[PDB]
Amino acid sequence: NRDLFAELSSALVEAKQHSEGKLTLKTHHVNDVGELNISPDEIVSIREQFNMSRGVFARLLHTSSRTLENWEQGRSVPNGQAVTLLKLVQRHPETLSHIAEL
Amino acid sequence: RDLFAELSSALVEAKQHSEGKLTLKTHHVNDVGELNISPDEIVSIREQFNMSRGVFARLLHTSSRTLENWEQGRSVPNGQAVTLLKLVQRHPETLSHIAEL
Amino acid sequence: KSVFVESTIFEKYRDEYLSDEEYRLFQAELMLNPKLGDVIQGTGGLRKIRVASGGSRIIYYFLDEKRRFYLLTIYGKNEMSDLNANQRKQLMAFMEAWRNEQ
Amino acid sequence: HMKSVFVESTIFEKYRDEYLSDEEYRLFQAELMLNPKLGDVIQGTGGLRKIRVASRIIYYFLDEKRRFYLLTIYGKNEMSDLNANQRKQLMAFMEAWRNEQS
Repeated sequence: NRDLFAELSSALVEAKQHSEGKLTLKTHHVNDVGELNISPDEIVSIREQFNMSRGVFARLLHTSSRTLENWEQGRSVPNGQAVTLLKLVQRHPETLSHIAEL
Repeated sequence: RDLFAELSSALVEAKQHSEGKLTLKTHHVNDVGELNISPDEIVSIREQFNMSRGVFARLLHTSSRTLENWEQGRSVPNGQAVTLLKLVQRHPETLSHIAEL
Repeated sequence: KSVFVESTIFEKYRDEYLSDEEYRLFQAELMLNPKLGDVIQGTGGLRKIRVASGGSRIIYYFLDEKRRFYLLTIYGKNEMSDLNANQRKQLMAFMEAWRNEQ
Repeated sequence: HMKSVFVESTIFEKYRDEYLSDEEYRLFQAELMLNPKLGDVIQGTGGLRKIRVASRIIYYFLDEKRRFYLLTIYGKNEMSDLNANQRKQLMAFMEAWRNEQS
């Protein structure tokens, strides 16, 4: 009831026509994040919206207060997973509780 | 409502509680401590989402080779790495949140 | 950035093989490695990739210039007819006739 | 794991709900846990500490073995500050603790 060659043929003439701009096909545009970036100001604001000191918040991120402060003043750049967690708790505040009870 | 009366009362209560002659309402609280994860738990996390080292490492914002070094036991991930991994483990939906970030 | 274009055939049969989650995942995988499916010899650039989970699934696609994936058809690991040599020849004929015009 | 224990006086016990919510209070326990010396000593009370957390001000005392006695809690301006007589009394009382812990 279903034949391969016919399908590939139909799909390839379809594809040809879409490349010519003579046809419209359902299309998914996808771009991947190359890298995430976060400013010191953003880190401060994130920490502040939870009403937390550098120490507590840094404990939650399993890093030293000194390190967090270094991110916040720009003397250091947090690593990839760090930025990921920070962005994560920025968008989804629920996750900081998850981290806490982990 | 006077302050000194309350301070005095609270302090003699405290003295007696230290002595053990009195019961007060008390909360035992402990820290988050440290986290650790085995390489096999890592590969199991990746295998449960049925994804390649490449994609997984992309979501974890790291190179495939680094992830391999973790999984093969050749390396230990940093703090935020282990945190993130544990997070994805206990709460799988997180992995989607990270995707749409 | 990359693009996924679906043929009407693929669009029709996609839901019955790939769920939206494993489909999104499939796109991610394919985005990291566009050549992941190996070329079928004599088809003039047609690629075939197997996807696992139960039974596996087979996706036929064609990788175009400017990083756009033409997704032709999709069906089960219980495989349809492996194409007759004549059919492969006709396919490569269409592919070359497409390529020469550029 | 560094464990800390918070002993509520009956005053603090009955008046806690009216001021601080469970969440704010949990946060308070964390903050005070990471920095035991967070509250600044009241002059002349010999080790009595006081902290302002925004539901504003809290009097507490720090014991050995990470034990915190929460004495009382109230708003910014509520009751009058302790005069030097009261301070002398409080310190004199505290010297029993300093002597017992020695």
